[PDB]
Amino acid sequence: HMVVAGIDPGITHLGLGVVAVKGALKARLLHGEVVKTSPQEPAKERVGRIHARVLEVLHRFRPEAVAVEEQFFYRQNELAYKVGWALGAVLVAAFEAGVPVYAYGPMQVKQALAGHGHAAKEEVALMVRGILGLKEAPRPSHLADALAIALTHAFYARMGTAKPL
Amino acid sequence: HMVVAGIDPGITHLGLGVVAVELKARLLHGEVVKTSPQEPAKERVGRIHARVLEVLHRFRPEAVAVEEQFFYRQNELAYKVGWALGAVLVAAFEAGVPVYAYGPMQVKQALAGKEEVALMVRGILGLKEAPRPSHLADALAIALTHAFYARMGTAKPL
DNA sequence: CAATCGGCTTTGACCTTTGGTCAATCGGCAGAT
DNA sequence: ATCTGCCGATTC
DNA sequence: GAAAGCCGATTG
Ligand SMILES: [Cl-]
Ligand code: NA
Repeated sequence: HMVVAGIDPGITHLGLGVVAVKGALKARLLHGEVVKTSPQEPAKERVGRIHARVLEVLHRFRPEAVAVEEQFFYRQNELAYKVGWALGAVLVAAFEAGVPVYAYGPMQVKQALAGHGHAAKEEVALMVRGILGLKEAPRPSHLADALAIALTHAFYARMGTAKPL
Repeated sequence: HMVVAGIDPGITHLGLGVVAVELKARLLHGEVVKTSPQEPAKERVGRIHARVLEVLHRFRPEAVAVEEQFFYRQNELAYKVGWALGAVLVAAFEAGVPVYAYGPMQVKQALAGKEEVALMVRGILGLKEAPRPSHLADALAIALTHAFYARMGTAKPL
């Protein structure tokens, strides 16, 4: 039985999910959340709330690990910058919590969750509803990913191949 | 007396300087924060946030000004600079100081018609030698660049 | 309010009836004072 | 220790 | 040659 938080990082919508797992991938959704900020706030405050929110959730659920998604490529560099900001407030927060951080990328999730190298966006989210025993598929997109990441971290942790940051 | 913190953001060397102002001004504190890839990323960003926060509590500045490049020939770079930036803003948020951002264009041309500016800061403050490392002179350019535009009401908040 | 949508994907200086080129970023590592 | 240097830039 | 996320503006 282990508690993983999963984060799909981004400055506009930040996916936040806590789950709980030992035999096959069977886990139970503890918390789900999407942090939203608008380009109307001073950046200090957009990333200021991101940090507060993750801290509350890390204190409340005392997980064993944070897992974040890491995109292998951003089309323009101001995207990578700002997604970078939000990972910063996350990193600071996991440091204040002493929770250790692991990052996986968009193909390690596919390889773990659907068992295939290239699953469909529909092919993973179904594998998530199953690992979680959930009525409907979880929404929005960014929260679906966040839960996928948390489960992908648990998959590779069961094989002792986890990727710290 | 306008006291203004300047930052050259970066995950490996992060320039941090504080400056008070009366058409010129004096130096209050300087340091480069250093962190190494042998550290867990949570600890590198950790220290950067811890250390910026302390400076802001001490000197209670009226503005943090950070530099902001627009070119990065690779994404992995702009990503990690963002980490270190993010740690800053989290701290600026806690400290409650407003953040302002200037690009190298409005720093070069806010002070000198390349190295022509990096020497001017030795003057606009008053120093035997120009400052080292590079990253600290950058940090100090920025704090001045802000206070300059702060007097022309074209301060650009982030 | 809260969600859905489509467009955008570095910027600037220089010279080269005319749109061409070119350069800047910084993080990891290795080796020396 | 603290600095100076050169090299390399997305993955399937 | 594909890959994603930010922003600004539009609805119900
Ligand atoms: Cl979303
Ligand atoms: Na601000």
